[PDB]
Amino acid sequence: MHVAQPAVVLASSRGIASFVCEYASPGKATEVRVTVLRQADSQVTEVCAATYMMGNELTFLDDSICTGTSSGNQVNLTIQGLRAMDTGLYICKVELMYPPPYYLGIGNGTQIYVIDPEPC
Amino acid sequence: MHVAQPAVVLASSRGIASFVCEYASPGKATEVRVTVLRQADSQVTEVCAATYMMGNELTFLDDSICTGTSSGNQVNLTIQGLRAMDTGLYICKVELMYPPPYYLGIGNGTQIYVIDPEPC
Amino acid sequence: DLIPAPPLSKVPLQQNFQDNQFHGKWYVVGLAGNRILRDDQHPMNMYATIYELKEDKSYNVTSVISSHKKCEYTIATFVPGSQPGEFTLGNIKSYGDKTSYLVRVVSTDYNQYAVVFFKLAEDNAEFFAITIYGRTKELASELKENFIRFSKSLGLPENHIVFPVPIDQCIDG
Amino acid sequence: DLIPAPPLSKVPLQQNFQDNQFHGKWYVVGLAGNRILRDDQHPMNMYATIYELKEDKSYNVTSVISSHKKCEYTIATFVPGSQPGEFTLGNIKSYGDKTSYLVRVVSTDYNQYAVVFFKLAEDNAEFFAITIYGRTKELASELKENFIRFSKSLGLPENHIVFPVPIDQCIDG
Repeated sequence: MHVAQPAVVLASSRGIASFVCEYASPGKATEVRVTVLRQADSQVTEVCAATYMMGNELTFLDDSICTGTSSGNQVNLTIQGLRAMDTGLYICKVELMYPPPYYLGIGNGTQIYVIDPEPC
Repeated sequence: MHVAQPAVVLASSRGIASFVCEYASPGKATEVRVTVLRQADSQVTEVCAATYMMGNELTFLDDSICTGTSSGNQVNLTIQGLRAMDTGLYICKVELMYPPPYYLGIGNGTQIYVIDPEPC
Repeated sequence: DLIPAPPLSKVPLQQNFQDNQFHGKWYVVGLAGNRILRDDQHPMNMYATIYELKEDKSYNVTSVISSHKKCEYTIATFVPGSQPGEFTLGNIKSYGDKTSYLVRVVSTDYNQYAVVFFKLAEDNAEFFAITIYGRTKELASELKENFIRFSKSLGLPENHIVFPVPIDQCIDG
Repeated sequence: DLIPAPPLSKVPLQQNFQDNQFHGKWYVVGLAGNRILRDDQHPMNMYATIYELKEDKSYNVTSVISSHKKCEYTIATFVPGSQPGEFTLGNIKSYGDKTSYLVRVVSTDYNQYAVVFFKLAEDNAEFFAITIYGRTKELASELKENFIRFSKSLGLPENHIVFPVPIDQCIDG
């Protein structure tokens, strides 16, 4: 499944980035899970994940840096709390979890460059 | 002639970017000219140019935003005075101007992202 | 613009399906569907699905997947349909009169391979898929070739068919 | 790691070179050298070189190039060497005893093509090149094939040979 996302996004001065990850039409019954993975210096870590039905606001873990909504064949994401050290490639993994058959798609990732604000 | 330069550089808070454009050994007698071209929204403009002999400090036009030095097979450049609106792809064109035969090389460019500092 | 589900008359049903021989782990050797898309830049890892038989004749269906620094298990229930070899979702009633789900075992020899058809129908869309399972991570070339022909016979171009890459992580547990 | 300049014995000299027939514009159809590198992602635009004869037998050498939003002209002086068809730089003496520059017309029929050899020798390095000029922007395939063979005979692999792309901007003025 093709997963599309912007190649580059510059985090705001407040450490926030907003982008869209588009994929195949999920339908209304299919349970979808989006997982954001951060790749940096050849290392991969899971940033956040949410399981949802098309058309709903996403529910990420509490104190999570991710928020978003699901509309049509895409998830509209916002990642906040970013710092220069968090610069990296943010990859969207979208899985069709239920009902069978299990299937998924992975994007090429959105490179997010983060610059820390000046002490004033 | 292969011209190498960093794919991405983030301008400092002071609007400055420093990178290297490497090319074939020019020798001591060959007169070399480096021209920095800015490509943005499919438009190309000349940012600065300097003609030099290997091993010398470069002399760009007065009030120019470029400064640098030539050492071995490369030019060490610094572009200052950058603003968000100046974000773009900065391409190095290196020409062997004298003596014949005329020859040149062009790099894939260095994408410079510029973020304007906060009003404090 | 999604390829429409083929008429069920084109999807065979394994004759005299034996539920007490179909249980166990099945590796996903091939997968095709109107939402499946082959991309050599993003090869799909193989996963397995375990069919655990319940007293009421339905199956607990557990898919074992290799995730980020961990193994995961999904769960679903296949409830016997009108004919042996056909099933529907255990919670299908919670979706509404406009939603239907059909599982049809197309062909299987129980100890080598199995071809299964899935169809999720909703008010304004239909999503279907075909999978070929193996008791092992690999299947004879001919079996896979027939799967491709069968997929095409259902209106699926070759790029809507993927063959998951065998892995050793989590799917053998 | 630069390919060394070949011995001059391998570089022919046009016999009985006629300077009063070699003047004029010559298009750069082919260019090879130990610093030349073919890159299909960065094709080189064709440029022209005009040889203007001076009273003292030297040539003013003007190369016409198509630059960013403008046309440019470079200037050089080729002073007659020891043999007709050979030249050196007009300001060669300002470089030092360790620096030498040789231009040798290898072969030409004055009205179709010309093959010229260039060699810049310095204390610790040598840069040489071969160019095939055309009175027109295109040359017969055989002429270009011989140029390639000649280039290789001088120790240059095929990727050190480029054939500039013909253009209409500035080089016909």
